[PDB]
Parts: sequence; C-alpha cells; structure tokens
Amino acid sequence: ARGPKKHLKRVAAPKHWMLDKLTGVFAPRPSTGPHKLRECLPLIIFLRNRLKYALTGDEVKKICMQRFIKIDGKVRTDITYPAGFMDVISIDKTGENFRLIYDTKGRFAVHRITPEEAKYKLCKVRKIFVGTKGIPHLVTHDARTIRYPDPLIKVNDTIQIDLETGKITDFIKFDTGNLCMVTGGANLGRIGVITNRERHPGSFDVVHVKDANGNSFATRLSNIFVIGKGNKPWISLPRGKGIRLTIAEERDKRLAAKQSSG
Amino acid sequence: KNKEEAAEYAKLLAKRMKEAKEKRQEQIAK
Amino acid sequence: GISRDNWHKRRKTGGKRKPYHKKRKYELGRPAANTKIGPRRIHTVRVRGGNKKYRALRLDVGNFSWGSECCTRKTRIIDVVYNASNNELVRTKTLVKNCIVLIDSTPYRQWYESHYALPLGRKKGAKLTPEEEEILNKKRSKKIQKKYDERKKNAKISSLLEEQFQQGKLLACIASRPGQCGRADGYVLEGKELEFYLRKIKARK
Amino acid sequence: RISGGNDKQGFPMKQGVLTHGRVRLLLSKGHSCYRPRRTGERKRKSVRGCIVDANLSVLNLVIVKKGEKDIPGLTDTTVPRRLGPKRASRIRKLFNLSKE
Amino acid sequence: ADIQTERAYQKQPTIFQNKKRVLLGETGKEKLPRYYKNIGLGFKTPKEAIEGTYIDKKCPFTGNVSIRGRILSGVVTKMKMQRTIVIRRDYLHYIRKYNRFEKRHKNMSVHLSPCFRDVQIGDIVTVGECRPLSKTVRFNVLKVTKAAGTK
RNA sequence: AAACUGCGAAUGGCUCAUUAAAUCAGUUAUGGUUCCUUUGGUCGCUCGUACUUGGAUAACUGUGGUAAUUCUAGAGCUAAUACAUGCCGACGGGCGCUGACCCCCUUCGCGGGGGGGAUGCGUGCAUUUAUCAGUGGUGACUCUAGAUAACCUCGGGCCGAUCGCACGCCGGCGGCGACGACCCAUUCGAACGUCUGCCCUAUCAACUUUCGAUGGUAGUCGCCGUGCCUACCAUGGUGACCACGGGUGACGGGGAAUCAGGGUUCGAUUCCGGAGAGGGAGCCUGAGAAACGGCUACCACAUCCAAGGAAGGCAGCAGGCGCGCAAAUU
Repeated sequence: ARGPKKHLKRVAAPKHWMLDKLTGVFAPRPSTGPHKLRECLPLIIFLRNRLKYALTGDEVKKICMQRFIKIDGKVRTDITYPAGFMDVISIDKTGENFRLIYDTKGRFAVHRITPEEAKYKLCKVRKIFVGTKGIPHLVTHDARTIRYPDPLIKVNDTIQIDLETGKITDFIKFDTGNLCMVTGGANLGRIGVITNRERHPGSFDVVHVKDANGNSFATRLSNIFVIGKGNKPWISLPRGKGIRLTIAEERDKRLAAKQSSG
Repeated sequence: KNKEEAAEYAKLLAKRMKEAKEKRQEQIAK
Repeated sequence: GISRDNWHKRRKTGGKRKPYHKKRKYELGRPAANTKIGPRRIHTVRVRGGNKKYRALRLDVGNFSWGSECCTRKTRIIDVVYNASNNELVRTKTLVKNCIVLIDSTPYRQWYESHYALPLGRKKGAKLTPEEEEILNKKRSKKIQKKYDERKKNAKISSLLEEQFQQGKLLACIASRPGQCGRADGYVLEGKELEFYLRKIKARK
Repeated sequence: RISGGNDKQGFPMKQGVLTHGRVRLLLSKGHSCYRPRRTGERKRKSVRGCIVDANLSVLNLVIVKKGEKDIPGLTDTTVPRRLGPKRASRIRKLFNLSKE
Repeated sequence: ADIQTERAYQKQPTIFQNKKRVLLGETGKEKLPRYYKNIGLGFKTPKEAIEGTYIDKKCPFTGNVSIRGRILSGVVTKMKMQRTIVIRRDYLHYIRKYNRFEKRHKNMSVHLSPCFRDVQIGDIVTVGECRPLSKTVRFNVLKVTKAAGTK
C-alpha cells in the first residue's frame, strides 16, 4: 500500500459488532477519533443494527443530518463516528440517554440511563506531563487533554468529567479494594474488586480481581478500569451486573424461564 | 480564562503542598 | 537515485542476497553540501513529512561560545585547519561538524575588557586610544569600583589562550552540522583539548 | 513589436529560445505554450525559437505608437471595456475618489 | 596518551572539562568528573566504570545507549575484533513426528565494555537488547559470570 | 452553465512473474522516526490604510496557426480563503544586566555595611550552539519543566486584511457557526529493528575480503538507528548442529483432501501480509508514490500521417486473437 486504507471488509470487522455474513461485502470503517478502530461502536451500527430506528444506511444519514444525536453533549453528523467505552448518547427528540457499557459476553449493551446520569462520565488517566511554563497536563482514554489537575491524580486512576464544562469533579485512585471493569482481553465485561497487583518491571503488570460470587481472575494492568471506590460503582450497571455465568448455569436459567411462561 | 484557571490551581496547589508537609514533619519525630 | 538501503549488501555469513522489491522513496540519499567559506548562500530542501532543511553552501559568520567565560558571540570564520575525519577536507576548505577552524577574537576581547576592566590582547608597544581608555580607565563611583576590584582577583586566562589573542584569531570547533541546519555554531577550544589539537596541527607540518 | 507567431507546422514561438529552428523542451507549470492537466505534471513539447525567419505562417504584431494615417479597420471603432473594476480601491483609483 | 589514541579528542559529552575555577584547583589535582548512569533492571554498575577513564559511547553504564527489549544469556566463544565479542547460544528444537529433539546453535555478536575486564572465552554472559550499534550488533553485555573452572 | 480556488485521484479491482532467514507467522521495541485527517489543548504570553493595502490572470469578447491531439499564440477586460504586502490594540508595565547621582547605621576620620535610583541594552513560543541547578515521571534519560550568554537562514517561522445566519443592548459593545494556524497530545497507520520457525540437493566443503567483507574513531547523507556512504585504522565474520552454491510445476499464512492412533499430500484462488503493472532506470506533485487509467529517457512491440510531425500500455469490467486437455454477457 502507498498510503492509509479507507475500507473495511465484513469478516475483518470486530466480532462484537455482530455483523452477519450475507448483508454485504463491506463494513463501516470507523472514522479517526477518540477511540480505537477495534474497540469502538460506530453510530450507524448503533442507530440501525441495535436500536432499529433505521432500516438502511441512508436512513441513518437522514437522522444524523437533522442534528438529533449528541455524543457527550455535542452534535455529531458523521455516521461512522467512533463512539466507545463510557460515552453518553442523547436523543432529545425521543428523550433517550444511553451509556456504552460492556456486557458479560464482551459486547456493548443497550444501557439506558436517566437525564441526570448523562451529565458526567468516568475517564481513565493515560498520560501526565508538564508543559511550557510548568503547567501540568493530563491525557485520558477519551483523548481529552485537561490542564491544571490535582497533583494527587496519577496514571491508571479514574476521574469524573462534567460533560458541559469538561472539568474534573472527583477522582478515584488505583488501589486494592476498589471496584473495576475489564475493558479488554478474555475477561472483557467483567466487574470485580482488585485484590492484588504483581509488578514485572520492563514488561506488563498483572492485576487480580475477585467477583461478588467469589470467582477470581487476572488481567493485564492496561485492561483495568476503576469504576467505584470499594464495592459501590460510580455508574449504573447493566443487567448482568458483571457476573459471568457458566454455560450450564445459563442453560438452567434459560430453561427455568419457559416453564414460568404459561 | 487563563487568569481564572491559573489562580485557582495556585490555591489548590497550596493546600496540597501544605497537607504534604505535615505528613513529613510528623514522621521525623516519630 | 542514491539509495541508503540494507539489501544491496552481503549477509553476515558473506552470502549474496536477492532483492524482492525495487528502490523506494523512504530510502533515498542526496548529494553532499560541501560548505565552503564565503558570503552566505543557503538553499531550502523539502523533506519527508513536508518539512524543510537548510543546505548551507557558503558560510562567513557563525555563533561561537567561549565556554569558560560563558560568552557566546557572532564571529567571522577565517580559515580551515586540521580535520579529524579527512585531511582532504582542509585543502578544499570545507566546513563540516567537528572541524577545527579559525575565528576572530574582537567580540570576545571587548567583553573581557569591558567586564574585568583589564587590557587583554594589547601588544607591548603602548597602544592607547581615547575610546579604549574611556572603556578601561573611566572613573566610577566608590561602590562600582569596589565591585570591579573584588572581581579582578579571578580575572586570569591561560597562557595558550592569551597567545592567540596576540594574533587576533582563536581556534574553534564547530559543533553544528552546517549542511543540515544551515549554520555553523560551536565552541572555542581550551584546556587539554586545545593541547591535543595544537600537537596534531604541528604534526602535519 | 514582434509579439509572437506560428511556424508552418502550427508550432508557436517562445521568447527565451535563441534559435531560428524548432527545439523540444520540458515544460511545466508557469511556462508558455503549455497547460498542465495534473498538479506537478511536465511534458516535452516542440516549440520554435524567438528569432524571426521565413518558416512562419502567421506573425503577430502590436503597434506601439500611433503615426499619422489611420487604418480603415483599426483605431476607428473603439470597443468599450466590457467590465468595470470590482475592488473598491480600484474604483477610487479609476474615478479619483477619496476617503469620504 | 593512552586515553587519546584516536584522531579526535575523546570525552564524555555530558562532562565539561574547562571550568576555570582557581589557581589552587590547577595545583590540587586534575581528575575529571565522570558521567555514569544506572542501567537498571536489578543489574548493578561495575565499579570499574565509576573509577575508570576509558571513553566509549556504546557502553551501557558510561555511554549513550538504552537497554530495552530482551534479556538473554550465552557463552563467550571468540574475543578477536576490537571491543566486541562473539558468543554462542545452544538450544533444543522439537521435531514432533519423532517426538524428539535436536541440538541447534546461534552465534551472536555483542559489544564488550572496558568496565568488564579479566574475561576469558569460557564464561556465561548476560546480554541486554539495545538499538542497532553496527550492521550485526544489537545486544550489549550486562553481567559476566565465570565458567566452571572458577579460580 | 463556464472558469479560478480547495480536496480526492497513494483507497478499491486484478494477477502470482520475482522472492529460500528473503517474504511471512507468533512475540517484542521505538528511551531511534514520520504522520494529511478526526478528537482535545493552545491560538491580547512578544513592550517593538487598519473603517481594508498591491500587481496580475482565467472564464468572456475579438484576431489566428497546423493534415493531425484533452495542441495552443497574440490582443481587450475583470475577481479571490489564488499570489503578495503590512499595521493598530492588549501596552500600563514586569523581569534581568549597565548604572552617573542621592539617603541611612557605625568609626574621630579614612573606611565598612545596608538601601534608592535617572540613562541605556535584552525579553514570547518554535531554530541553532554553549553553560548551570535540582516541578513531574520511568526499571532505566543525555526525559519533561527551569535558569543563563547568544543565534535565528530573503530558497524567510507562529503571532487571522477570509465567509454565512440572526439581530440587538447602552458612537461604542456583542451571539451562533464555517474556513484557515506554528505547536502539543490522540486516532489511522507506515518504517526500521528483537527471539523462534521453511521444500530438494555434497556428482555443491569450504565461503566472504582488490570493487565493505567483521569491527573501531570522526564525519556525509538520510525522517531517524545503523558500513547507509567516505577517510584513517584493526584482521576479522560464517561453516558437518550443513555454511557457500544450485534447483523448485516455490508468493507466505488462516486453511483443504485423506485418516483407528501416528502420518501423507495440497494451499494461483474472494480473509491478513508481500510484490508487480511489457523489461530496466529516473523523477515531479503531494502528508503519503520511485505512482504507471502521472511524466522523462533507453530496450521490444505497435498506431495515424499531406513524410514535416503526433500519440502508446486490459496481470480493471465486458469482448477479441493466440496458446492449449482445460474456463461464461462487448
């Protein structure tokens, strides 16, 4: 290739998008933006494929160009815009607010929130540095550059951002005993309390996380997102509450449902 | 904007520097 | 054209490779700027990412630092002497990085005489000028002359430096790449480095 | 003044070519007798030199100064300038206007 | 001078040697301050680098190189070319049709610093990955351990 | 409508000739580089005609040339977010050096100590060189931030003479956007390196080094790390654990057929990576190409011609010829 690529094939698209084989040869290639190509949900696959407000890709454009969808408080008319983890989608015409939160199976969930909860979001801390004339600067997982933060905030922490002003209202440090969600790997979508962190200098750290039912797993430190302080999350949680059911337990829980029906 | 944001961190930097010196002065004797 | 690829060479064992692709553009080289001595001539080159380089083809003046005194000034480069890479670069008078050149001394001679209030570089023939004597022997107040007098205690220069100030030219090493940034900046030689460089100049003659 | 012309094969003259024949030149943007189709394109084209000879079919002429007699088809019918100036400073310059 | 055997004056760029202080400093002693760093992955800097006088820019402790990547180990095989050595790595490769192994080896050229003196060709050396230092050199010696016939 | 300006045309589609530690796959690093665009920060931080600056040139009108082309010449107009130039304001100062003169404490005094200061020279961020001390962070910086003396390319560096919609408050003040801007970060990458892994062949056993082969020192060139290249030095480097050479009806994987268990064979082919556009080579533009539905030559073919000249590239979709045992609709 002599330059950057502009297409995406449907079998090469991220599996959690849940795209079928026989609709087309191509998939929406996400625009460049705050979230990565393989860790985002474009607006077309959310308005058309998940919410079914539109039947074709031309109808998504007609909804978008009417300026109905706000991503974290700003109107986006791009139909392949890379929305991602912890983002807030607001449709004012129907009065709906959604937050992009992984479910236990590793896929983005349709998680509706209240108008009050849509006024803030939680952001991980990626980089801290000092810029010209000694001004501290943050860089988050949302590609947000926030200057003059508290000196107690360090890398791998979580901050709360008010979407109207874009300023930090509170923060949670990274330490054992704090709630977290896994945002990658094989435990994606799982919620649990940090119990240990083993350090491997010159390589990747490992964090051990225990569920509410007593199941323990481990992840790389880059795949951990601190949610709340202690056992209490700072955001509303999806239906599964982060607990991964086994296939036998899931089978029994599904079979018990149809017996209830009658 | 610059002079309102620069004058608020200076007030919040003083508190964080002051609370971080008690933690040192107390520990030296103990 | 001129390429900087690694696949035209031999393998470590000594075996001949066979290239699998042709010459690309991220592998190119350009002709050398053999920066000579003369009035300034600089050509701008557009480089990868859309940026620019400055090919200096002739240079006459440069920024040079007297490190011991911490005195950096603009100075007219005069002549090209011993080169550590090639002794052919001295016959053609080519400026490159880490080259030994001669520079004027008067900007340094003015700062020394205006700061320490002592005559440096004056020959033993009683050369006195009213401007110079107003620089040197002007009458100051009590405190100013006190501050000047407490300063003359450490206003001493080595014997190799003061000889050069007799002939008006110092020996300097260019610490900048003139064919990439378009300018020749550097530092004046001192101490054991000057001692080393004064031996191999004499050893070429 | 000799302002241009074409030779017998339809090729035009160029000012800088100090030749009485036809030469092939690599022309680019900003050159006479050329018009690029793509940005950065250059083409080698046949162009005749500026020295006038007998191998020309048409010769362009511009009368620098008016003499005494009047040509029956020249200087008689004056075409009004189809357009006036758009720029306000140029309007002021043309009509000797001022700041007020 | 032993330290000055090349055509260009050899110095540590971080160090300034022409601090004109006082006549007494000239009278007292002429020993340059030395630049040494802590190449750190649990490794320790040898004391022959903090007290030495050699000038080499591809040394990890007193030069301009950074150690990142892979940490490996080998046996010194040859010490012939200037300031670099050739070591051997022996391993077993598994062939799964026969459920068996076979011995294979690799010859790897590494850079040897003057801070590691009194090293013979029988002994185990730890090497750390760095940037390309020459055509076929990417590793640098970080620790020397004597062989079986240890004195 | 036309034309100037901007953007794209470096994606996609095709094919498998080359290619044997090369390509490629798993794993790592950039603390050794660049990056159009998206997203966020920054955008009165600089103490030195502005209520608007200059010259053109297209489209258009008119006169033409050639056998011939998406060929173009002359003449008469006219614009800019094209091409150039260039201020006001925040602007009152602050902070560093130079510093004639003035004041206070002490001594009998000389003297010592502590202050005020007119007058001048510099100043912001990016560039380049040198020196100094120890906000924040790494496993580790020659990191980030800071201080000082200077520099700052005319083939030149940033500091808005641009556009739309609603109209207003006390001649001033203004709200939503659009287009542009050096830099920082982010996204899409790309490019170099790290460890392990490939078929047959000894009727290939020694190979590399004159003409860079392995390394050292300094530099040139390059976006950068490197014998990438040069000068001066040293004599190294690989090999029966199969180097070097040759062959391959050899693009590499994900995979396919067969199958008690082990195994054998295939993978041009729609997904990922590589390579090429008849064969070599060289370039312009651009963030990105050594681009071929771009240009310039040479080699081989081949097209129109008034014989002067001009124009070429289906391994894109159909289609034709040829080749064949062998493959569809202009």
